[PDB]
Amino acid sequence: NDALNNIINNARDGCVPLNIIPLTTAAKLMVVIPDYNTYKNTCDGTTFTY
Amino acid sequence: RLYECLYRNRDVDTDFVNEFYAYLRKHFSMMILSDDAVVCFNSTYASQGLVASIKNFKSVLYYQNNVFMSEAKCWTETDLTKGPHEFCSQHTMLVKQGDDYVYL
Amino acid sequence: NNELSPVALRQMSCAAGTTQTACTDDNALAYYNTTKGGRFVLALLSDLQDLKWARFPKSDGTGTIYTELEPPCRFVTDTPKGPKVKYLYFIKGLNNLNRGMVLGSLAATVRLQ
Amino acid sequence: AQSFLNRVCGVSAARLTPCGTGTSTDVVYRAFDIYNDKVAGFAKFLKTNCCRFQEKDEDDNLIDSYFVVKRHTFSNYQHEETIYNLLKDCPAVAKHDFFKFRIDGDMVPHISRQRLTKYTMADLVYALRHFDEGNCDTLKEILVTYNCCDDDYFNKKDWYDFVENPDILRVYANLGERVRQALLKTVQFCDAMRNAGIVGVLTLDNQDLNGNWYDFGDFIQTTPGSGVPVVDSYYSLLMPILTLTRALTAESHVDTDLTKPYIKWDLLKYDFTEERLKLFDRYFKYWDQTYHPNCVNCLDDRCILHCA
Ligand SMILES: Nc1nc2c(ncn2[C@@H]2O[C@H](COP(=O)(O)OP(=O)(O)NP(=O)(O)O)[C@@H](O)[C@H]2O)c(=O)[nH]1
Repeated sequence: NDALNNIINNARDGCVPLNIIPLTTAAKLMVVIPDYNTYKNTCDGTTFTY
Repeated sequence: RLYECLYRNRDVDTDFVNEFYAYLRKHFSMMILSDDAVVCFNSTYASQGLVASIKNFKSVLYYQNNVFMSEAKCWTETDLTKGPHEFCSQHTMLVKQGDDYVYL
Repeated sequence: NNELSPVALRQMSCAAGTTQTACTDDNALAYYNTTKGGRFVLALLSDLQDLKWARFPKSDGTGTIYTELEPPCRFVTDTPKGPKVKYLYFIKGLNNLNRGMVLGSLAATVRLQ
Repeated sequence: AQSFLNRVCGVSAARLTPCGTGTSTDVVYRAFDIYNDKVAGFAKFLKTNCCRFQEKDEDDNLIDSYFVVKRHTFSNYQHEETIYNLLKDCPAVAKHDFFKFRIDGDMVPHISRQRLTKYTMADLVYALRHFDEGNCDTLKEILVTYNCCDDDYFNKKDWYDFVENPDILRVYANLGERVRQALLKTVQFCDAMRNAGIVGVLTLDNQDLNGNWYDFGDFIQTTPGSGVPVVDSYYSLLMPILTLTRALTAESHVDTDLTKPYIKWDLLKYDFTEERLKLFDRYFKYWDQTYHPNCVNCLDDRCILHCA
């Protein structure tokens, strides 16, 4: 309830699209990769950004 | 009048719509299931492009459905004593039962 | 050879005004278009400087409908009346093409300066 | 005979080599949108009265820029002179050039349009909306002349498919800028003509691919300030192409320019009921029907479909 309540208050009258709530207020990302060459670009090193 | 009612008028003209629909049922009788169709269309008209033969169908699909209906899955029968080549995955045969001829 | 329009139609006479039932008896130059779904008035042309409302009864008589006119369109016509500063109007709800036939016929077979 | 070429080259670029056969017209095979009291439709007719000249750059190699001079009657000549001299100010008008020339013993009037393109937009719309892989030459010429693809790409079989070879999307996506520029120039022409008091109907077989306009032979004049563009056939025919060549993708950029990063919209914004109105006002200004973005306000089903 911290991040969600913080970000809803930023809206015009508390209405935001659903497709962004897990994009900002989710604490666990899960990435699925088909093959090594595709793994190279995204999940490089031990930490990555997205 | 088709061009008139298409790109000039603004509201529906029931008289012309009924006229065109009667024409369509006169020269383009259809029988429709859920995307599987059979058409008994006039020949001497379609030969000179007054009812769509097959290439108008191909062009319409190409520009309004974003697919390409290749002309290898589209049958065409030049005779009528044998029914449609394939409808609902049932070939049609003309047979003599009882005393008359029926389609099975 | 996309043409504006051939075989157009012509005028009727009806009352107009600036507010509600301002129809004295008849003050306008309505332009008819006798469609098979009823006679369709098209345009207006009055020497009165502005008007807002006009009213032409239907084919039943009991049904008289009030119509709402354009802002002014001003020009002069050279006719047996000599100099004639007229003011032309249409009916709102009118698409561009109807202005097309009305103006095309008026400028093709009538005189203006 | 030969003085005709030098006369056609008025004040610019005498590098012309006629594609016809001298001082006679050439027959071409293009599309039209004709409706005059007898016959309507939208199909491929046969044009006959066009003496076509081609301009070529230095090293004397051909380049896409033509001189389409047309011969017709006398009344059309003076009517076009009046209307063109009225509409000369607008930037979106192909620079006409009039003269009177003799052939055998007749003082035949000429009209000399300048710097046009090979294929007018009607040809693009037709040849893309009436596809037939057995006979598609105009589409290939248009696609290879504008650096979209190269002629070696047309050997990869099933090149026109949308299921297999999905790269045809990117191939078609190279005409978007041209289409958008043409739309903007049409808007400019509509504004200029409405200001200059002219009345007529626009057509797809006038605006060549660059954007220039011509053929004022059907318009008539009125008092300035009360002109009107009849535009229903134009957009109603160009509509299915606008989302196949993706001409609106140039708007998802910070300055309407394909050399800049995408606009970073705020995530929380969801209304978006003003950008749609702005775009519809800038591109489709004269489309004569109310457009309400929020489809809830629509009157009845027909308007719902038209706004969707
Ligand atoms: N610009 C251009 N037009 C070409 C060419 N080949 C054929 N055309 C066609 O030839 C015509 C030239 O323009 P024009 O004749 O003035 O158009 P129009 O609508 O037929 N004139 P009008 O309305 O008076 O009958 C157009 O229809 C155009 O599509 C070409 O190489 N360049």
